Amino acid sequence: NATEIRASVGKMINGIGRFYIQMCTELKLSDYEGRLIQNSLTIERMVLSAFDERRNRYLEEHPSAGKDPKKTGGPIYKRVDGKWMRELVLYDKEEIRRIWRQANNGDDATAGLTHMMIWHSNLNDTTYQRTRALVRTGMDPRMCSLMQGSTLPRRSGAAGAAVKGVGTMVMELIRMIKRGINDRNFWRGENGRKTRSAYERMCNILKGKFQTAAQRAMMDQVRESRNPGNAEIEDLIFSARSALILRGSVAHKSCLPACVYGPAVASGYDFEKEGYSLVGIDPFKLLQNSQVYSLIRPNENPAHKSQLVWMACHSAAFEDLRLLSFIRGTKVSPRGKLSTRGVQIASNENMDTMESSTLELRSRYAFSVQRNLPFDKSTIMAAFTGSDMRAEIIRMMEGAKPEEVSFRGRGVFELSDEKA
RNA sequence: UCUUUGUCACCCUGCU
RNA sequence: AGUAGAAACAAGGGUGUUUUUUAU
Repeated sequence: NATEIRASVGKMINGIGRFYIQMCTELKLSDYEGRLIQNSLTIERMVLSAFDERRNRYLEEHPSAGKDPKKTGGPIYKRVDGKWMRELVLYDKEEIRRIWRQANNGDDATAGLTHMMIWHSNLNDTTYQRTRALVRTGMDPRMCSLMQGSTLPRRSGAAGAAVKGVGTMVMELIRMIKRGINDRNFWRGENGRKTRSAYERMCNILKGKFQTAAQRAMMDQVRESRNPGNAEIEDLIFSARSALILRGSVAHKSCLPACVYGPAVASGYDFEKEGYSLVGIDPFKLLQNSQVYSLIRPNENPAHKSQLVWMACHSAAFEDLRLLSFIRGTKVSPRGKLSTRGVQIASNENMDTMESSTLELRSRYAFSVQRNLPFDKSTIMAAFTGSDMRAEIIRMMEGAKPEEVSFRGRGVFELSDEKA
């Protein structure tokens, strides 16, 4: 029964909304500005960083004059004279937490917060790039397809594997191995056992992510590498190279920022009385009645930033180009075409001329086509840069492959088709 | 019983 | 595992530096 899970989603949303209207009562943020997105985004960032046992270690060490480690904050954004200002403020950890508990009947409800971190992470990946990290690893950048959701902490929602990507697993494993061959003490001790268990756990997560026989066999052979070595890296490399085709739909939860919260409850939709279906028509049934705004820099066409943030929230970073095209009815791409800059604002950047905009947040729109498309010969030439498996690997790899673009998963339907 | 970490590079030693 | 045999090896010791800002 979904409905008890829905009772869960309801209790967490109402706890969080209690805290939200409390915070506002401490914020008196205007209703108009109640939709300028960057404000509530950094507002989110606040409570995100607010939770860190490691930061607790930070304060314990007191290595630097970190801003009252027991208290945290960042730049906030109010206006004057129709123009806007920057304000560095900071709340106190225990105080926010105490709100949080009497916002959560004394509990925490980490669920919605982790959801918000999913939000921030998908935003980053959709809006930014980290090829320089691959430079730190040394493999093809265009491998990027499987970096969906890269920026998530090692202690964040572990079931987030729903979004944690293959390439993430690859690169983190390579890290562990690299650092592993950097020390013998790395394995001696209970630290060794616990890290080994977690390592194998990551391997098992990868198994779950794999769905084909030869892949299972190669990944298993990998798992047997009980000692950190070097060849395993290249095995994983070519396995990923073959899997570039061999992709299955991942969990893509159309997580939208919470800034809606005020207007969300003003619209009357508690996650309780109706639960929710985050995948399906429910997301598109809530991305039209809402309303959200954003601070604007001139001489950057506000329409570019519009499309960028819209699809960023849409989390379609690796969706079919032409699918997204018929999805919004006006051409889209990776950012290279998305001629704009970041949605937020940097410190030294001079806000002294910025502007405001009631931004557009809509689109055009069963499974008419399979969107199937083979690859290009460069894809197979990728292999020539290099067990029994490679025979089978090569075999299917040369005839014909079923899907060109990375992924095309969404419960989308027609807007006027709210039932289907 | 499903709980690595806020990130990596350089020296030296050869019986004292 | 193996060398070896009344106790050992299967290497041993030091040096670095993180809160933001983003696309080739």
